[PDB]
Amino acid sequence: IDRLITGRLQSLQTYVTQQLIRAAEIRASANLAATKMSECVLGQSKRVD
Amino acid sequence: DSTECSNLLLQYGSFCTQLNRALTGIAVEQDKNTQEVFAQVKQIYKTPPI
Repeated sequence: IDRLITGRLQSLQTYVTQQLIRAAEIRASANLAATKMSECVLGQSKRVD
Repeated sequence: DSTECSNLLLQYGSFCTQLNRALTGIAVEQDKNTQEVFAQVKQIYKTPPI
């Protein structure tokens, strides 16, 4: 049983670590979308492209 | 390239597949980074002779 506990516990730490890295990528995109909405919708940006 | 080891490594299931898939995503992204920086121009503009 201690092999199954070890494998499933290592599998679950693998999933949570992958989701932590994937969440940081999505947060970096949500900060860009909040910036785009503030400058482009609520204003008129002169920042090229 | 041992046979006997590979038949044990199979019993750990999807670990090896998702490592190859992770490094593949890292490798593909390096071309995207290079495209976004340099390929901002539609046509190859060329300087006059004078």
